Amino acid sequence: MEMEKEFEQIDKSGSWAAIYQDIRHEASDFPSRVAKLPKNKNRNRYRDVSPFDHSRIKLHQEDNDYINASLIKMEEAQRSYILTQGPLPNTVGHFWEMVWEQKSRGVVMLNRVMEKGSLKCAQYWPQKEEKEMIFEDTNLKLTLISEDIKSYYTVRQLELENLTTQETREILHFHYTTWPDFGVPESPASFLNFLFKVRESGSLSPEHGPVVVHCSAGIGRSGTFCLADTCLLLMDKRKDPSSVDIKKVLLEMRKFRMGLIQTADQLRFSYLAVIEGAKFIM
Ligand SMILES: N#Cc1ccc(Cn2cccn2)cc1
Repeated sequence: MEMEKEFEQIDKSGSWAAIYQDIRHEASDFPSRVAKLPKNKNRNRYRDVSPFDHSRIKLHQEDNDYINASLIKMEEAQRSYILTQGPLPNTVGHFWEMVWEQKSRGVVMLNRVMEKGSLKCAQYWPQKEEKEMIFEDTNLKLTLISEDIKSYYTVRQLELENLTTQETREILHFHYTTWPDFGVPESPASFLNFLFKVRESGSLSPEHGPVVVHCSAGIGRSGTFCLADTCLLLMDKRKDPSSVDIKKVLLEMRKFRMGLIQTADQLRFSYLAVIEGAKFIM
């Protein structure tokens, strides 16, 4: 079926939970043996969220190459994304090592450091120009260059230096700051505006490594971001945009990382975002 009318048909029939459970039943199951080794217990935020072995990002280190991060490679859309968990106190150095080694231009953050009165990820970037951060385990230095605070999101320019080679790079930090503590946003308008700002920066383009995107677990909000981007790109590329099937795209992405889209409310919100976004594109 088309999307917008499939949408009204699920709303009128109140079957979002049943649609979402079908997706969960059909989703791929692949091994995640490296993630479950005992030496990696403090590298995982949640015991039930792990990268598959076949698509995990490897650090270029011979001691321990493990990080909770996956490469999502979308062949028809010609887009790649790295989805990862919010960094932990003992993985902030690994996180920036990955950004460096994978040649990423942008980092997309979809959570606040504290939500619901608890810490959802480490404070992994510097907050003042004159107070830079040094990650001694991976030999990197990170400096805040500039910051632009808007009503729904903040963009920061960062300088990452490889202290071993003295090479430097500019990284863009796109921080969506207004996703609610409970539920999903009422309108997709600010989320779509944010996605277009990431796109306009070049961070999603083939002349760079894959964008790094995260929330707390790296599957819920993060899944919504890449599902909406990929669906809109396919609607631009194909002769028949109404052939784009959001459930099929989601199942394809779940071949590369488990659990993408965590609730039926996130699924409905993803439909809403693609539907509204397709009107603005033209
Ligand atoms: N000055 C400067 C500078 C250098 C590099 C980058 C990003 N990049 C990753 C791999 C090659 N380039 C961004 C700014």
